[PDB]
Amino acid sequence: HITDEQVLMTPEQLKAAFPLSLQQEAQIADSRKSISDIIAGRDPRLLVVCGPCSIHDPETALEYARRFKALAAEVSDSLYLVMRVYFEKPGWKGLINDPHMDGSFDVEAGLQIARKLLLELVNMGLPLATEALDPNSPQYLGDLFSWSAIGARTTESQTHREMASGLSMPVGFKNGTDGSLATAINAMRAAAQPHRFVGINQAGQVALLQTQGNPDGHVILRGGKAPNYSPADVAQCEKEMEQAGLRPSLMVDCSHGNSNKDYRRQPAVAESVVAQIKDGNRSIIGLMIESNIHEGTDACISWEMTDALLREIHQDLNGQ
Amino acid sequence: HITDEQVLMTPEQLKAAFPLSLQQEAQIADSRKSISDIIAGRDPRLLVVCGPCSIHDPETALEYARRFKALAAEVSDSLYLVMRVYFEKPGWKGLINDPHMDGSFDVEAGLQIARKLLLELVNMGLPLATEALDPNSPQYLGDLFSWSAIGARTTESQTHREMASGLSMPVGFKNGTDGSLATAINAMRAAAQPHRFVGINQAGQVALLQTQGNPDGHVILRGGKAPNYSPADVAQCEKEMEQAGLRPSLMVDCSHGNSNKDYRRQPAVAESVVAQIKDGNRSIIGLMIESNIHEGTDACISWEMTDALLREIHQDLNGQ
Repeated sequence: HITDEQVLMTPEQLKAAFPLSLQQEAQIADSRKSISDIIAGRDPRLLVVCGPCSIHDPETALEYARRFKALAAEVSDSLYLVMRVYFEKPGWKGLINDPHMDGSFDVEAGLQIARKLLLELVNMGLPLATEALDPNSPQYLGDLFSWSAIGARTTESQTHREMASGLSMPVGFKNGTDGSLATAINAMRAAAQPHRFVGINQAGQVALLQTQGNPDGHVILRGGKAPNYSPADVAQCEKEMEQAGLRPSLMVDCSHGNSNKDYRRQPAVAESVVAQIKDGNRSIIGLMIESNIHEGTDACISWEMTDALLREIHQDLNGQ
Repeated sequence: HITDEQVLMTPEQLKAAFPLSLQQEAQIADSRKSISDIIAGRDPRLLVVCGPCSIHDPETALEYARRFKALAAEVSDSLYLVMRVYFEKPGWKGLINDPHMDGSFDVEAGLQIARKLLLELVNMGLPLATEALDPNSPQYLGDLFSWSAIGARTTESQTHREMASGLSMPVGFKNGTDGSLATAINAMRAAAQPHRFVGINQAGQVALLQTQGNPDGHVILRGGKAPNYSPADVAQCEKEMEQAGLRPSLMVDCSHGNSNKDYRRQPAVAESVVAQIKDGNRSIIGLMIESNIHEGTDACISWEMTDALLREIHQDLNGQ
């Protein structure tokens, strides 16, 4: 049986408690537009989604964000840095479903703390990236992010392509865990179309939502059974995107698939992408980097390696 | 008559005895580029030249540098911290012309001790600032600094505008002791132009030096008979810079002129500058702060006040 039934704080109440200013909303809109122009090929800068493997402390996230902002101010001519703020990953639930780390599962406090942290990060003038797992979480925090990613077992799910068609931000779809590009391509094509699904409204009520569709989409080359960052795999992805009637636009993830979840191989992947760009590649739009304060249960690279790698990429991409 | 005639150690010999590594030279080049981008308006961070009133002990300088580096790592998102290492000021001569404090005037030992200290400071990853009084001293230590200032009775001197056109670092020109902005503006305009003067070569020989000119210039609002940090004085400086065909780019010195050489008024000047930035000021590029370990024959602020003031500026500049 069900014993207690206590209403959760609605997205309206949450956004009223922790509100965006008009300036911050304009900044988020500008960053969304810039990322979408990068994806579309109208902006020469390379998109770089980089950040912690997962966020489980606001103070660690703020220190990483200060270092990240200081670095972005120095590589802003060639690279466009976006910080991924990943709370819940697909034990402990990750600061939103359990902010007290004691199984209490205080979801109201978790939502408030996450929104406060994201508001502080946006106030620093930092575009944010996320990976939507809960289809209803973009109703609570989606107004704070400038870029979203759709996952492996999440891409083929139709609920998530509908939610992606409902999102307001540029969006990258990851290929299949078996390396299937067709799933990502089809999710990208379907997210560009209007959709009608069952979600929640801003009053926290179950509702029927209608979506125009998301025209700002791209593929995330994540690697499956084998890495797919080589020029041959990139050309095959371009071929499949052209056959599907889409403009070749892909982001290479230096993380889990293309490095076998090993930290030492991420800079090599980034350097291969840079070399491909030097040889005239036109489809590679961005990179994805998992990087925490220290090296080392995901294998995220150290901050010293992140600084060195982004400096090398910035220094090598000058001619273009 | 002249009795003895002993050759001084040349810049080549001094740099060979205390050399920069390639990595440290690249670090100095990166910091010079970052400071110049801040001055030009391409970098959003605020330049902050801060440090001891004058250096007369390597150990004190190293302790201050450790604290300054620790603090810079925490305010790096909004502020760019540059440590002024001032040896000789315009009795005792200041550790270069008299490192033994006994009138022996061992200039070789002074140059070597200064270079060793500056090399240790650079090794800590700290950009250094200086004020060139001797026109030939930049030939011995100039490779170690990222920013230079040109002084009051030094600005109108043509030898120093030539030497500034010869410097490799970003440069700030102080207004006249009578508050004259025209002197600083004209020195800045002239230092941007090539020049041919008499100086010394790396072999310590008198030579004719030709200089491309220094395009990284800005005005230092130092205050004259009255302080000139108020929004009205800032607007007047912007007006005189625009009339001279220059982009308005100025640094506000919280020290001698704008505080009447009183330590208690520096944070108030800094807070006025922050308030001006909040009201939409676009010309103010940085601050200058004289701060030693303890309070109190220049009136430099204590390190506790320096920490508090930089933290307040960092916390107030967040929105931008």
